[PDB]
Amino acid sequence: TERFPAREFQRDLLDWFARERRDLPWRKDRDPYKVWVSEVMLQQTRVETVIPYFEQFIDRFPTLEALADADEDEVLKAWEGLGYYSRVRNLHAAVKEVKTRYGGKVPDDPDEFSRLKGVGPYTVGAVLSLAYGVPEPAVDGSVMRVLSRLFLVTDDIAKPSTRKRFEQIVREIMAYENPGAFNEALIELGALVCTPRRPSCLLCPVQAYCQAFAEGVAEELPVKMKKTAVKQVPLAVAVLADDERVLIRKRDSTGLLANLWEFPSCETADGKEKLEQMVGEQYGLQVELTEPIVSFEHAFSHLVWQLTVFPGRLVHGGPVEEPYRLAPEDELKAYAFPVSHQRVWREYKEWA
DNA sequence: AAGACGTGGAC
DNA sequence: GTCCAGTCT
Ligand code: SF4
Ligand SMILES: [Ca+2]
Repeated sequence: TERFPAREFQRDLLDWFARERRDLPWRKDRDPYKVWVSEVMLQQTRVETVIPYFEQFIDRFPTLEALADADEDEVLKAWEGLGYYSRVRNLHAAVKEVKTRYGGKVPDDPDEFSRLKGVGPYTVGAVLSLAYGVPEPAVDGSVMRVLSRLFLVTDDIAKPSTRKRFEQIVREIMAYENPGAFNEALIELGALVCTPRRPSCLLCPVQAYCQAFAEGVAEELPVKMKKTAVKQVPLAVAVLADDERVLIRKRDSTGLLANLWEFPSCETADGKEKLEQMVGEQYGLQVELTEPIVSFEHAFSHLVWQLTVFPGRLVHGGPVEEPYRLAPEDELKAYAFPVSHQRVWREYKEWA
């Protein structure tokens, strides 16, 4: 970027930003903890989705120390529905490490902050630039689009060599007087103006510096790979009631939807049979199912569940063995369920 | 490294 | 219906 009028670019970008910057809950102050939380929540999740989750989370866990001391169950429930749930296990671990190793002070050194679980190259830039003024780039998906257009970067943005290129662009053009403002403005541009399709280039404060605008190829950029097809996964789910409460179980601490509660379920096309062999395997449990009541798909980034719900009734001769639990209906909202199984419940509840 | 890892705003 | 808003190791 040797012929790039960085100072004029910065002026124009940061004058636009002060006029148009959205009033968002995590912009109300620059507390390193609250900034960090918002930036974890914001990973692969849109601002408007995050807003109510951030507000509730901080009401519940208002300080790094208050989060570090909380039970893992209450932390997970606070994330219920947001997706990519290891973010919150990682953040939880990271705040405990900050509390013990760093005295409850978020490290302002990039290497030390990035060593915390959950903190990748985007989060280290976003948190340190915003809370501490550190001039680290905060290159997210939208920034990569903006910079690919401004500087006509025609390389696949998934490559490390492209990422290094974007990081180098940002270091050359950044306003070291206000790196947090500069980083937020590039993101904000990508969100309200330089959008994936039909960018509002005529409304764009940096149109004069944009090579893709000049050559007329904004919409061919950035260069990404088409997403491959994802495995579809037949999943039989059983909603069982003893009417004396409903049978649920907690998932594994590892892997998909770890530590979330679910209705008993089995992968397969004889769902009625496969589920009966499973539930009976448990201690003192006897079950008989009903005809299915609904079938629906639930998508993940890497696979797609094809859920088939089966209602049924239970008969326990005593305690229900871990990992299983009996829960009165009234008490289900207390547990953390994936969205797929939240739907399972709503479909079974209206089915009556 | 590749692939695992959730969900829905915005259109 | 399709895109796309990051980190693990
Ligand atoms: S002129 Fe258009 S393509 Fe270039 S930065 Fe602005 S909105 Fe994006
Ligand atoms: Ca890191």
